[PDB]
Amino acid sequence: GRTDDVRKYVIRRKVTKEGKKDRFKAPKIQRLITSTIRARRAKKVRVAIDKVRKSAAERREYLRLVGARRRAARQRKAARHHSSRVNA
Amino acid sequence: KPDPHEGSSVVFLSPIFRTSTTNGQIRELFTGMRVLRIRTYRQNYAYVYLDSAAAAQKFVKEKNGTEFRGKKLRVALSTRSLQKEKDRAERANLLSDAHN
Amino acid sequence: NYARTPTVDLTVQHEKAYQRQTAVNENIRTASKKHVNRSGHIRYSKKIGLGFATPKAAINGKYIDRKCPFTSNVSIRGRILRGVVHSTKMRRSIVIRRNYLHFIRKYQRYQKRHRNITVHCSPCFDPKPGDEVVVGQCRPLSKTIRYNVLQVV
Amino acid sequence: GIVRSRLHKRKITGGKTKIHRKRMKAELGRLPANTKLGPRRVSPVRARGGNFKLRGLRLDTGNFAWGTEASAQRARILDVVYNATSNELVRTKTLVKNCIVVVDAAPFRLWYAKHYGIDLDVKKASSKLKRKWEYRRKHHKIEKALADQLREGRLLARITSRPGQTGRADGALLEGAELQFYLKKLD
RNA sequence: AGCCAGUGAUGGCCGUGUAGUGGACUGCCAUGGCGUUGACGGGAGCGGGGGAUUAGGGUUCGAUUCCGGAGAGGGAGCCUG
RNA sequence: GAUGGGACGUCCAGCGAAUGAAUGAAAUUAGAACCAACGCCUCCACCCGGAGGCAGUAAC
RNA sequence: AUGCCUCAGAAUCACUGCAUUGCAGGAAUCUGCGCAUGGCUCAUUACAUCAGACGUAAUCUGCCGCCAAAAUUUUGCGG
Ligand SMILES: [K+]
Ligand SMILES: [K+]
Ligand SMILES: [Mg+2]
Ligand SMILES: [Mg+2]
Ligand SMILES: [Mg+2]
Ligand SMILES: [Mg+2]
Ligand SMILES: [Mg+2]
Ligand SMILES: [Mg+2]
Ligand SMILES: [Mg+2]
Ligand SMILES: [Mg+2]
Ligand SMILES: [Mg+2]
Ligand SMILES: [Mg+2]
Ligand SMILES: [Mg+2]
Ligand SMILES: [Mg+2]
Ligand code: NA
Ligand code: NA
Ligand code: NA
Repeated sequence: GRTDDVRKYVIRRKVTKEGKKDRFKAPKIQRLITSTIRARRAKKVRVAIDKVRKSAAERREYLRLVGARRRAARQRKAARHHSSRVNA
Repeated sequence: KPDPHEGSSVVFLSPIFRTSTTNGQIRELFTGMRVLRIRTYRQNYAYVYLDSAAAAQKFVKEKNGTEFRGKKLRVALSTRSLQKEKDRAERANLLSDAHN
Repeated sequence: NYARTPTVDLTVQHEKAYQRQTAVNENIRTASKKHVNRSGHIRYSKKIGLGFATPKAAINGKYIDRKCPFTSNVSIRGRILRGVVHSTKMRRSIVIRRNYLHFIRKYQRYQKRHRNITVHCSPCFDPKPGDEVVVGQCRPLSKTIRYNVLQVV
Repeated sequence: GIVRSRLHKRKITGGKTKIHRKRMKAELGRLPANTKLGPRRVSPVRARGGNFKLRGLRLDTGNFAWGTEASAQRARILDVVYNATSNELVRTKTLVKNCIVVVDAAPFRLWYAKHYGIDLDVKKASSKLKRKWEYRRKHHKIEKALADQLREGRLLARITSRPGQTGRADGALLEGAELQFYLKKLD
């Protein structure tokens, strides 16, 4: 069933090799999820969402710069027109 | 560089809908203070002039964030001196008289 | 009650398929005079790159010429040549002739040569043999055509 | 196989060109799709540089645009009535670009009722929608030919996509002098 | 000393095919396009940077190291990319 | 009853591809008067209703 | 005469060396990339190829550089 230990149920095969004690061979278990792998998966999403957020910040600063320049140009034009009106 | 806001006696109401509110219901909002002219500006905000500079200070208090037909009624203090508006008005009347 | 009904021209619509410009919609009546000539008709025209002026015939005409430099999607880029009109027999095409002198080094003298080129001519121009024309390079338009007439002098 | 080079052609002088080198894959052509009209069927083709072209075989529906109103609807094609290449294409019912076809007019009738309130369910509408209808109808005018066709149940259109290259049969309704030009031929 | 058009020859119109332009290709229309400033046909030959001979002008060679093209007995077709 | 103002809910609203519509600027002349509604400024201390005019004014 | 393994895709060789249910090296196979380059020759070839000057607004482009990314009702338990 789910959430059950599997690391010791894997069988081991004994190889009787001459000149030494018998070697015991056990396969490497695939798709074993630990806490370090869980943290590794969860870091990708949070890193990605920070990148799109800092790109929105960069866009906002550019828009503010464009708007400020156009505000100054309008203010200069109004001052010229205002001076012309009062000089009449 | 003194703050130009204190001692103003002029208030600013942010969410006021002139198409569904009328001036009578606007004036009711403040009942214990004498009310001067009221202005609305189609961007949903309004300006209210008060008689005494000692007023509008506790009106800014205990009214920011309170409910007024919804919309939470953000309110602050504005320069908008009544005396300078009167001089602008009489200059405009003089200027229009010269033009016509 | 109902919108007015236009009529076919009958002087330019003499083919099996309806002739139209692909850049504008002649059935759209808009409040902006983006593409409108002096007569009020909807007509697309543009300015080609170099110091060449769009003829008034192109702006105020009624032909179609999907191969025209001024009223279509043909773009002028490359090299500019001049020549003399040689023959105007084909439909919307003419042959120009270029005459030049070639230098032979051994004899220190010149000899005469020539070359014939076939180009596309818009209806806004009406060249005759003996005339002088200026042509500009464009994308391949036929088996042998690589140039378009830009100005008749 | 099929090639698209100028090596097999005569020179302008009329002489014959002596061919050296063989045929290159970069200049191949392919057999035409010859799209008919029927239930949908497509065939992928792997083109140069990867990428897939879609061959149209027996298409029967598409998106058709009402240019004057700047809208479009999904409609079913009924038949082919004209072709500027040859009558053989009309006889064999082949869908190509610029073919003149007819469509069922049901989607366009439904859109007109819900946008202008004119039926060629309307009376069950909100008051603010009814007010909006009056504005739209105040300075909008339909034309004779379009209104007659919508009442009848079919209207003419021309194919704008290339069915053999994209596997889609899209088009635009005929209006203006173009409608008159093709009505006179169809007589 | 004339060449090119049934079966594309030169141009036009709507299309198809292509990664894309184009008689590249299907249908229809007109009679055009090239040539004694040597077309069409025939002979020798991979093109160039360069080598040899040097009063100067020239004559002649370049299969071969670098650049470009083509081919893998002949000739045709194609899959994967 | 208002192309009236705010909520509420119910379908769409990512890159790329297909068709249709709009945008992808302007650069050949100077002052006035009425009516529609839109924006502002003055009254009659405000409100009520019932008056009269363009000081200013990127847009929303 | 064209193959390629790093600390970093996949070993239970019934493979080897030390330990004693492990640590290393790892034959073979699957997977990813390359084999359209280099080398050879000069048969064909005169509006062809090539050279000097220009174009692609008529297009395709793996490896390499600088960059971008807010679509999507999934899983477990009790029904
Ligand atoms: K064409
Ligand atoms: K590959
Ligand atoms: Mg030879
Ligand atoms: Mg050589
Ligand atoms: Mg030899
Ligand atoms: Mg040698
Ligand atoms: Mg050798
Ligand atoms: Mg080869
Ligand atoms: Mg041999
Ligand atoms: Mg290793
Ligand atoms: Mg492999
Ligand atoms: Mg090679
Ligand atoms: Mg070169
Ligand atoms: Mg999401
Ligand atoms: Na794993
Ligand atoms: Na030679
Ligand atoms: Na080579």
